[PDB]
Amino acid sequence: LSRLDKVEAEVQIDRLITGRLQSLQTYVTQQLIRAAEIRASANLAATKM
Amino acid sequence: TNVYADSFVIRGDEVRQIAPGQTGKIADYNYKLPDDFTGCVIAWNSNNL
Repeated sequence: LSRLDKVEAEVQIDRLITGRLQSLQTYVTQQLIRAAEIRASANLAATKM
Repeated sequence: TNVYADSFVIRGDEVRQIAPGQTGKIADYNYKLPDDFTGCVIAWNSNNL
């Protein structure tokens, strides 16, 4: 944003937005799967209690 | 919904400045088009007139 004029900057910024959004989708997807694993251990621990 | 016809005379070397995201004496200080411009630019040599 300091180095490029707006209509060129938007092309570079949208690459970062694409890749950073893809990074959050990767994180949240894998955390949702990990949460399901922890849920199973929690249901087991509750049953053993 | 509406149409606006704008007309003016400039140097042949300045015609290249009449586009979205352009810069220069004409684009900067005479006639600036928006980044999301939806119109058409038409120009012809008038050295005869």
